[PDB]
Amino acid sequence: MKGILGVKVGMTRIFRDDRAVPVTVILAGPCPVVQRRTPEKDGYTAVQLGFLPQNPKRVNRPLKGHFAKAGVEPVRILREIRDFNPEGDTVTVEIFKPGERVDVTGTSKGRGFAGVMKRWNFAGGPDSHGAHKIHRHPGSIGNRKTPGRVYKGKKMAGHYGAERVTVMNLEVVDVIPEENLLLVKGAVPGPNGGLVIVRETKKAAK
Amino acid sequence: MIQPQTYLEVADNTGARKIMCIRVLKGSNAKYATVGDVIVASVKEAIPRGAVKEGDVVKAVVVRTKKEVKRPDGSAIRFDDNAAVIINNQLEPRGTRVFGPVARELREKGFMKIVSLAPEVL
Amino acid sequence: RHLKSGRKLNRHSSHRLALYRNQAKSLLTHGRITTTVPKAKELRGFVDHLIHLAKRGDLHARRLVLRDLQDVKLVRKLFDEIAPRYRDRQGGYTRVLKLAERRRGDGAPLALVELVE
Amino acid sequence: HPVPKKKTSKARRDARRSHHALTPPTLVPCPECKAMKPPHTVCPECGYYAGRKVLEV
Amino acid sequence: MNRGALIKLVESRYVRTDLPEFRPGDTVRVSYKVKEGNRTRIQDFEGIVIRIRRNGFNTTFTVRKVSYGVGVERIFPLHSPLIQKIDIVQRGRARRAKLYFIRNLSDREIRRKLRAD
RNA sequence: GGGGAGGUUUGGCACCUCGAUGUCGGCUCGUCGCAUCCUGGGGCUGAAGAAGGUCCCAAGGGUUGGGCUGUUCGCCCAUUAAAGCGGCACGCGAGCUGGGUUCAGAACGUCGUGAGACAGUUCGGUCUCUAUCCGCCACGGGCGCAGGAGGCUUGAGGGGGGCUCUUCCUAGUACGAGAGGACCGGAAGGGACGCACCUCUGGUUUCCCAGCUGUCCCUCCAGGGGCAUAAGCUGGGUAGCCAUGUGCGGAAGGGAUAACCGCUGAAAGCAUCUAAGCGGGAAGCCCGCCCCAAGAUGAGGCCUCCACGGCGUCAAGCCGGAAGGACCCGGGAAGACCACCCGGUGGAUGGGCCGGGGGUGUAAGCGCCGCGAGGCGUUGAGCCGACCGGUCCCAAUCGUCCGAGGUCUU
RNA sequence: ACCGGAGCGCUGUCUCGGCGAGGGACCCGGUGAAAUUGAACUGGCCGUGAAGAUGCGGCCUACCCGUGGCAGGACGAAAAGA
RNA sequence: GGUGCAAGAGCACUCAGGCGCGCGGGAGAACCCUCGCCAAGGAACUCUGCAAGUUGGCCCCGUAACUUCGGGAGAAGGGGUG
Repeated sequence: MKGILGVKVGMTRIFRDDRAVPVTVILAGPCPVVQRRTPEKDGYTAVQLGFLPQNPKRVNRPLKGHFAKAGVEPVRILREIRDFNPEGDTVTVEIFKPGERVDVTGTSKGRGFAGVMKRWNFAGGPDSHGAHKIHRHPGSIGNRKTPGRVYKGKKMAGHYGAERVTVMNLEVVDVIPEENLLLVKGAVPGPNGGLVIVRETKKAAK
Repeated sequence: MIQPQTYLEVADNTGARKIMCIRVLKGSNAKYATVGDVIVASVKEAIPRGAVKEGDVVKAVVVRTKKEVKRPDGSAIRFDDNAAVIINNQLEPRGTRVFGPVARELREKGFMKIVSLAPEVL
Repeated sequence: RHLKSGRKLNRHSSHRLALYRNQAKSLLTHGRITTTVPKAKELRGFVDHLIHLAKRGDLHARRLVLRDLQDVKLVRKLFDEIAPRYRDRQGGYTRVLKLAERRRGDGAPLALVELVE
Repeated sequence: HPVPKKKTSKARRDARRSHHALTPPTLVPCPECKAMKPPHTVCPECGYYAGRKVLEV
Repeated sequence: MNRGALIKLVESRYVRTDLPEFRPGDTVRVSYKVKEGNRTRIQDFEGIVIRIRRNGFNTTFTVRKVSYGVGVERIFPLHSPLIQKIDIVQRGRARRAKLYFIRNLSDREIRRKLRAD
C-alpha cells in the first residue's frame, strides 16, 4: 500500500469519450532496509529508499547501519505504518490495481512571508472616499478593557507556505509496467522534482 | 456567465430588444448565471402595439459571451446576449424565435420547444 | 517572490544598458579592469557574448556588434586582434577573481576582471 | 505620539547588548610565502593562485 | 530524464502519429467535421465552415479560436490532435503577417473591409 | 387579584474620574449566552392524508442582494429552509471615514424698544511620520536531558474541519365519497465555503520580437543608436505568480447519554419503567479523518561508526578522532538577517557553448519590375530572458580551529 | 471654480481581486538626535478592595536572552476642561 | 538663437555656456507613497459617479425651445487629416 515518488508534471490525454486531467509520477523501485515488529516497539513498518548518490560521499554510520540489510546508498528514507513485505524489493506493478482510489502526501510550495490578504483571505479598506494610508492590512484585534488582552488563536500576518499537506481520495487511472511511471487524476502538491509519498485509503465508503 | 444587473436582448416577443436583470433564481445566494438558467427580469425598452408593456417577466438565458468548457473541450462562445421569455411555468409567447442556431442551447433539458424552434443561420 | 527569474537588478531600467556598454568599451580597450563583485559576476554574460559574434565573420556580425559598441575603431581592432586568437576554444573567455582589500569609505569588496590567454 | 514610559534599568539596558559581540575574521597562510591572508583571495605580497596577475611588474 | 525524456513516452500512444490533418496555415478558411454525439447514442457528424483566427503550440495544440459571422458572430475553439474529428479541409490560403493572434476582425466587422485584409 | 427572576430599556441616589476616561451612524475583524428564526429528536389535539397550534430537550452549522433618509429603527420590490434576540465601557477612531448635532460667516419665520436669542428650518467649515513593558502572529542564539556524533521515529497534550436543497424507482398505492396525496428506504445533479495546482479557458509579463512619428549625433544614400514615464506610442508574448479555470472535501462506523418509551419487579402476593438489575434512543460529548508536538526539567524508543595508549597515590591540565565539525567559496521551487537543503575537481553546483521545446513573423545584400513611394524571388528566414538536457572551455586553488580520554558504587 | 433632483457616453468606485516598475522599509561600512520617566526582579481567570488590580487571596500555567511585524491594555502621550 | 508642429515667449529634441543637486554598497519580504494594463457587468460602491477614465487641434456640412433682437451656438450630431 506504499510508494516513494518523484512528481513531474500535469499533462492530459483523452482516455474515455472525454478528456481527463492527470499528473505523471515515478517510483523506480525502493529497497526496504529495516523492519520492526513486536517486542520492543509498536511503530511497525518496512522502511523504503530513494535514488543513488555516488557511494564515497557517505559517512560510516550510514555505511554500516545500512549494510545490515544491504541496500547500496540513499538520499532519502521514510516510514509508513502497518505493512508487510515478503521479500527485498517492492515494485509498482504489485500493489496498485488500475481502478483503485489512492492518496498523496507531500510538502507545499513555500510562499515566503505572505501577508493577511493572501494568508487568511480577508478584505481591506476602501479606495476612493478618503482612505488615508490603509488599503490592505486588517482592522481591530480586540475590544476595550474587559479582556485587557488579545486572544491567542488569532489570525495575523506572518509566515506561510512550506508546511506538510495532504490530498485525499483520487484515482489511479492507468499505470505502465514497462517503465515505472504512474498516472493519477488530480493535483498532487509540490514543486516538481520534489518528494511525494503515496498510500491508499479506500476505506472511506459511500 | 455574469448577470448581476445587465442589459440583454430578447430575440423574441416584445416590441424591442432590451431588458434589465434583477435576480438569478436558484438558491438564496447564486451571484451568477450561465445558460439554461431562468432569471427574473424587467422589460425596459418600448413595445409598439402591445404585448408585455412595462411589467416584469421571467426568461431563460441563451448565449452569454463567455466560455463553456464543454465535456470533450471545444468551447462555443458568441458575441451578443439574449434570453427567451417564459410564461408562468414553461412556454413561449409565440412560435417564432430568431437569434442563432444549435450548438446545444438545450442543456438545461427542461426546454425542448426552444431548440425545436431555434431554426438556422439568423 | 523572486522565483526562477534570473539576471539581477542594480540601478534603474535603462541606466543598466549604459552601464553594460560603458564597461564593455573599457575591458576590450585595456584588457583588464577592477569593479565591485556583484557588478563583475554578471558582466561576463555580455562581454563574452560580443567576442563570440566577433569570430563569426561577416558584415552581418560587424553590423550587429556596432549597435552595442558604436565605435568604428574598436570594431576594427576587435575583428582582427582578439577575434583570431580564439579559434581553438568553445566559449568561456573571461576570468573574475577576488582581491584582498576592502574599499574603505563604504566597505565593499572588489574584483579583478580580465580576458584570458 | 507613541511615547515611552519608565526608563529601563542598567540590568536590562545591558542585556540587549549581550548579543552584539562580533567575530574575528578567518585567516590562512599564503603557501608560496609565510604569512596570513583571507582564504580565497589574491595575496598582496606573494602573488598568485597559479599565475601572477598583480603586484608590481 | 525529466519531462523532456519521459512524458513523450506517455503522449506518444496518442500523438505518435496525429492522424495527420495537414497545413494549418494562419489565416485560411476551413470547414471542420466533428462527431457531435448525444440524444440516447446518436452521432451527428456536423460540418462548420469558418475563418481561422489564432493558434498556439506545445504538442497539446489547439487549432484554436475560429470565428464566423452568422449575423451574430459565433466562434468556436477546439483541440487539434483530438479523437473528435474526422478530417479538416481547407478551402483557400490567405496572407498578411502580423501572425498568430489576429483579432482586429472582431470589431472591424464590416465584410467589405475584411476582404481588403 | 397574588408571588418571583433578569439588568437589555426612560428613571432614583450622587461613591472614583474636571493638572482631560475624544461622540451617534458606516466600514474592517469578531469571539460569547439562550428566555430558539432554519436544520435534527420527541409527547397532546376539536391530528383521516399532506400541511397546521402549543409545550419539552438541543448551541455543531447557517442567517441574501436592492430603492428613499444622516440614520440605529420603520415602511416597501424580488427570492429563500429562514431571512432571530441580546452582552462584550449603548465591542471596535495610538485601525480608517466625518454625512449627523451645537465653534468663528450669512439668511427665512417668531418673540424683544434694544444688544442678541430659539432640540424651529437651510447652504459652508484643520481628525497628530519613529511602540519602552504585558498581549498576539512567525523565525533565531547559549547551557540543559550526566562518554561524543549522525538517522528514522511513538504519542501525553493542543488546534483546524462539522452545511444544505431539488428532481426521480418505492407509487402514485396506504389514507380518503372526492378533490388531493405520504411514513421507511434508494439514485443523480446543484448552491455557498475551505485546503492545494497549471494541462485546458482567461490576466500580468519595464526590454523577448516586430511596426510608426519628431529631433540631434554616427559619415553623405543605405543601415543603426540616445531622448520624448522612473516603457516615447500601438499590435503580440514563454517560464513565474494568481483567478472570472480544473481536483478533492465535509462522512461511513464504535461507545456513553438528553426529553421520551419499555422488560422483570418488591416495600404496595387487582398494580407501578425502580434506589436491587437490564435494554432502546439525536446535526449535541468521547474515539475515529488530516496538521504541529519530548523545552512531556515526568527531558522519551530502536539500528550503525571510532573507544589505541597512559600514568609517581588527587588525574575537573597537554597535542589529540577512519568518529564527527564551524569559519571560506559556487548556489537553490528555502529565504527580511541568521535557519534549512544540494555541491567543492576520484566535479556537472552556477557562467559560456551545442541539440531541442517556445516566442515573434517571412533579416541585411545583390539580382529582376515601376519615372518615384514601393513590389517580387534567396526564405516559415533572422533575432532569440530564465523551460528540458549533453560538454573539465571559466570559476568553488591552498588551508584553519573546537571534540571523547563514558563519572557515585560492586 | 455656488446649492437640489434625472438621463446618455465611458470607466478597478464596486461584485472581487490579480500581476508588474521605480523611491523607502530589510543587511553591511561613516556620523548620529527628541518628546516621556517614582523605583522594577512588569503572567491568566474567579472574588474583594473609594465599588473595571502585573503589586492583596485561592487554584491553573510559565527554561535564560533577542530580531522583523499587528495595535487590546498600561484608566498610555501632549494642553493646571473652553 | 535652430528645425517640425496653421501661429507664438506653449510643447519635443538640441547650439554657445554651465552643471550630475556633499553619504555609500547589496538583497530584492510584509506594508505605505508616485505610476501601467486587465476582463465578463457598467454606479450594483457611496453621505454624494467624490477620484479616475472618456471625447481634446484645424477644415466642411448641419443646428431646437425661449429672447431685453446682440444672443442661446464650440448647441447637439456627423464625416476628412499620411
